[PDB]
Amino acid sequence: RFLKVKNWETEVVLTDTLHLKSTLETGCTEYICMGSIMHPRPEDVATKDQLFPLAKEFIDQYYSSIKRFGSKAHMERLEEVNKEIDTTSTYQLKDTELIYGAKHAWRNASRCVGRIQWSKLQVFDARDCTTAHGMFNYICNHVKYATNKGNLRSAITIFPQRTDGKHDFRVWNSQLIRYAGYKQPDGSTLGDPANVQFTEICIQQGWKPPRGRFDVLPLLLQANGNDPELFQIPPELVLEVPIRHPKFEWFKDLGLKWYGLPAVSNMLLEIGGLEFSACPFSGWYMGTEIGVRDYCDNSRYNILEEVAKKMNLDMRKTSSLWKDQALVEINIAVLYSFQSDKVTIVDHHSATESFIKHMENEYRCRGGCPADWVWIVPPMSGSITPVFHQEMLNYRLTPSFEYQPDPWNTHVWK
Amino acid sequence: RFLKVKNWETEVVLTDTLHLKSTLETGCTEYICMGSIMHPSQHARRPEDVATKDQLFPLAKEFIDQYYSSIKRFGSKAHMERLEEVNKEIDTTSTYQLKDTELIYGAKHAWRNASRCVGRIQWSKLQVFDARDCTTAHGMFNYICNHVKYATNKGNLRSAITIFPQRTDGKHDFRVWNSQLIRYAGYKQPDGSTLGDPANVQFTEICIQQGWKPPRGRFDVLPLLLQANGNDPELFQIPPELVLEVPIRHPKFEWFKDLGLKWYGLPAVSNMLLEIGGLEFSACPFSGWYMGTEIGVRDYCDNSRYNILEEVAKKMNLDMRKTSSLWKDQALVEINIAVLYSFQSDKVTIVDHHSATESFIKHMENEYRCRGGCPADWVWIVPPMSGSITPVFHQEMLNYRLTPSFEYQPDPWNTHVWK
Ligand code: HEM
Ligand code: HEM
Ligand SMILES: Cc1cc(N)nc(COc2cc(CCN3CCCCC3)cc(F)c2F)c1
Ligand SMILES: Cc1cc(N)nc(COc2cc(CCN3CCCCC3)cc(F)c2F)c1
Ligand SMILES: C[C@H](O)[C@H](O)[C@H]1CNc2nc(N)[nH]c(=O)c2N1
Ligand SMILES: C[C@H](O)[C@H](O)[C@H]1CNc2nc(N)[nH]c(=O)c2N1
Ligand SMILES: [Zn+2]
Repeated sequence: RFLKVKNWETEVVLTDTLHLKSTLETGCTEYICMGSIMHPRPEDVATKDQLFPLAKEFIDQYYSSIKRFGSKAHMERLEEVNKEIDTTSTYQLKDTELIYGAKHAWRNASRCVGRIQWSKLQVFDARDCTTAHGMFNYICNHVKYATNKGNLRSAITIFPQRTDGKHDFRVWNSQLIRYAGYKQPDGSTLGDPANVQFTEICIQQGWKPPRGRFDVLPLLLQANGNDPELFQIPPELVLEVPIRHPKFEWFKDLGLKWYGLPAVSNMLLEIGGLEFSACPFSGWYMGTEIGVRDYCDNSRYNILEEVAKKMNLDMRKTSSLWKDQALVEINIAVLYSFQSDKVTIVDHHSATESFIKHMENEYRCRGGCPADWVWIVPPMSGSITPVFHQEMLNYRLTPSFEYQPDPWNTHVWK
Repeated sequence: RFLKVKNWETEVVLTDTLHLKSTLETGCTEYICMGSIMHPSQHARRPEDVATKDQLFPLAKEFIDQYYSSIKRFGSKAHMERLEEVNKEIDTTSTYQLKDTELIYGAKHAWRNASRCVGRIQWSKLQVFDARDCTTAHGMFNYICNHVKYATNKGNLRSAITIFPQRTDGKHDFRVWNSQLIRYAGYKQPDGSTLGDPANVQFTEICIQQGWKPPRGRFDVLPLLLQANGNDPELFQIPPELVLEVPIRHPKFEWFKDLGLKWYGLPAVSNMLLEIGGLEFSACPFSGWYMGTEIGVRDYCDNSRYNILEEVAKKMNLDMRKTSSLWKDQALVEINIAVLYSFQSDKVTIVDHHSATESFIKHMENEYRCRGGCPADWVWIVPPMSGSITPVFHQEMLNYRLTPSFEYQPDPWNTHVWK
């Protein structure tokens, strides 16, 4: 009936009652914890009888949020949803419900350290969209609004929900802005090695690649289950930041840059049992996402050895900590570069601090805050951020952002 | 059914069947995960005090069965007699006694099963000091000193455990009251601040309240507070020649040595409970050698520990106005370089987090290859700095609770009735 979490740095103890409202699996069992597993069918669309309680729980939740639970408006809405689920095997969210649902899917996203901002989310209703060109128009507008000349604003564009599973809208891109990766005959990789497969798909589909190190990939948009189509985002809408270092003159000669807008486009938004297979959302970067993961993962841009060399570090023994030392300067560079170009960014320290403040506030007013310590802790300097010392309960509330199969793994080509 | 773990850096998938042998709850359910909770579960294997026969024997049968299975017996004459020997023993003493071999097996396998330990690749290479004949705090001291001396081994550290007599009724517990054998005092200053190690302030007070004369410095090795057969604990001063200490200097910053910092060489956990076939060894100090990040990240930089980042940052001439300068991160690296360089130049065994995590991946491979799995706690295995540039960050881990094991136990001062 109650669970406690303790910060071992401050001794503060919070009491989680919200986890009683979770209803879906974590992957853990009573005797094995799967807390570090990253991911614990198209005929799988909810039956009528499956949708009824899921819609009821979400509509109940929504009217409780606006302090209208039990109200005549609550009861009629509840009756109105059941009518559509009966007549049409599905139902349609009102705009208020869509906005509440999208905001609460972010709020419920246990892996996201940025949720102190959840209620500040621009929701673009794109459920009238019917074609890939239309999705392109919507996404360009998303990108322009969110980028806001460097003063980033978080935003989500919601395309039509799933119907039979055979007419899904999908952004085939995993993020809206990503650099291409190209494998060379000699086995080396040009660009972002994470996107080699997606770059091949685009190339095959008709895209003519510049074959450079920072080619923004084209959108690959699927509307209504049709074949996906290519669109080049207009380059004046892709805000980019050249990476220089405040102290090392040579750093700019690495020729590094990154894009300013992090925009996840491969995830599924589930509101009231409705599934929105195409719902790109964006915010602004934490420095480590670029500085530690994008640049320093061995499977990614892999510049640690490049950087440590320019730093004249001893790289024969790990215990010199050359990797660690070089990782810090890259992450300084990334933050300095964004900040100098007045492009919104947040360092892992400010971000984790904000999240602790946000978590404590969510325990006060909501009864808890599901959190994935494996994801919340930044990928460098973990214990010197306050979330490291923070105990966290992980559970799945709905509305939620979910993962879904890659479109090419399931699409049936026309 | 049969669970898979993947390593996202290498795409290696391992298949875990060992988890089927798990005994105790993790704290998790299908609906809530507790993987970041430090003490998620109070599920023990036996009740409060001295157990009935139906409580202790099935645990004993299980461990004996496991140990005789381990050595290609099971059902052999020795195994069946051992079952009867243990049964009669519980019948007549409400407990039983481990053979020396079963004791060594159990201590090694508790370390092998320690889901939070990144250093388990050495698990089978553990020196077990049977001290089950001990009877007094003076005895406990003798044993602990021999442990420290053997384990320290003039810098070439060696893994050891020293196993004092098991719990009987709960009144006559043996306990090392120190959480680790070698820790620095912590002193509550008049002006609100803290000198020394702030984590140890309370234990330091117990020691002073027990008659210890504090030198009142920043690196005052604490005395031992040893409790034998439930009696009042007794202070003992570890002879300093036995406490190997490394002065921290830096290979480039010559000003670093002037920070006046040192650490001890021997990490030696002395407050855990070793659990084997229902038997509880409330005093089982175990030691190995440090991962550098334990001293330089956690012991030195945690806000409620030595907290030397501002000092080292200031000396480095760092923008400390905002977080985005990453001044903490820069100092943190230099500090851990200093720790590693000092231990290596004094030829005191130490491992860096790159080497240690690389080894643990190798250990995982081995364990899945021959044991069908390896329980690991990602939250504890991933080092506290530079997580993602180490192999374990990218390695899915299954956590489950295997016996024999080390367990946490209450701090004896919360429980002990003085006399
Ligand atoms: C506004 C600033 C934001 C910041 C600084 C931020 C920060 C982060 C970071 C660092 C991660 C881990 C990313 C990774 O390691 O791949 C993450 C994950 C995530 N964020 Fe946020 N985020 C922000 C906004 C948002 C928004 C606007 C949404 C949705 C409306 C959102 C939903 C999520 C989700 C669902 C995840 C988990 C992804 C997964 O499960 O794989 N975030 N965030
Ligand atoms: C030989 C070198 C060893 C290394 C490098 C090593 C490394 C580590 C580290 C870094 C931790 C986490 C430390 C912390 O943040 O508190 C840990 C935990 C642990 N280790 Fe090992 N260890 C070693 C030896 C041993 C031995 C010999 C044993 C038992 C005989 C052992 C049993 C454990 C246990 C039970 C934990 C969990 C502690 C807790 O829950 O608080 N380790 N180890
Ligand atoms: C809204 C939002 C804000 C933020 N600050 N961050 C995110 C997550 O953003 C990205 C994450 C990645 C890598 C995704 N990662 C790959 C390995 C497997 C796990 C997922 C690439 C990108 F382009 C991203 F924008 C989302
Ligand atoms: C055998 C062994 C080897 C090794 N390499 N490391 C360890 C861990 O030993 C220590 C651990 C701590 C901190 C314990 N921690 C405090 C915060 C709350 C959680 C528990 C302090 C020390 F002095 C230690 F020696 C043990
Ligand atoms: C909240 C969290 O469980 C706590 O701070 C943990 C995190 N991981 C850890 N990992 C190790 N190795 N040692 C620790 O003390 C901790 N502390
Ligand atoms: C296996 C492990 O869960 C995996 O490497 C996780 C660890 N934590 C992470 N945390 C974040 N923020 N992003 C990630 O991609 C990962 N990867
Ligand atoms: Zn779990």
